[PDB]
Amino acid sequence: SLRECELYVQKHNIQALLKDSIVQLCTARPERPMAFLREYFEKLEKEEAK
Amino acid sequence: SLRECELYVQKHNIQALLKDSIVQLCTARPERPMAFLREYFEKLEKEEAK
Repeated sequence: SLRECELYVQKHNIQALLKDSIVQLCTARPERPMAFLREYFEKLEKEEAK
Repeated sequence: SLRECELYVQKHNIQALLKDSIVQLCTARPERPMAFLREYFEKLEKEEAK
């Protein structure tokens, strides 16, 4: 029952967020992961305009 | 080369963050996923003190 529900959050929903996520945690040096996610997309959101 | 680097961000690093993440996106109704992550852990962080 919980598997079919996860069919939406595959590589099309949280992927755009997890993509850069691991790219930063790959170094395994999260001085603060609890707050990292907060400032992670907070600043990444205002990435200027192409 | 990128696989060994992902050995750290398995179910022990971003899991605590993805755990409640899917629990909310499971409904597939993210009015704003880009900002959701920001307020997702921002408020979840101050979850009172056990």
